[PDB]
Amino acid sequence: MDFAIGDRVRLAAQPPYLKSADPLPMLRPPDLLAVGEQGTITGLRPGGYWVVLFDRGSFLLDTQFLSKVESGASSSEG
Repeated sequence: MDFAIGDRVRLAAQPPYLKSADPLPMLRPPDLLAVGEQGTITGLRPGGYWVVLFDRGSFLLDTQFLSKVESGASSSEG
């Protein structure tokens, strides 16, 4: 390993509604990630949510797709 997570977050088709309800204040800012794809995920294990830490910083998200590999193959390269 290296990042210690076993689950890396990345892009995978624009998110439907990202936010699950009303967690973080980031619902739809004038400048979202759109570049912070590659990131680390450390959710569920501790509680039952999902956290993606990328260049941009770190925001809440769901197992959907955007910023959360999971699918094991959700990308189109550069």
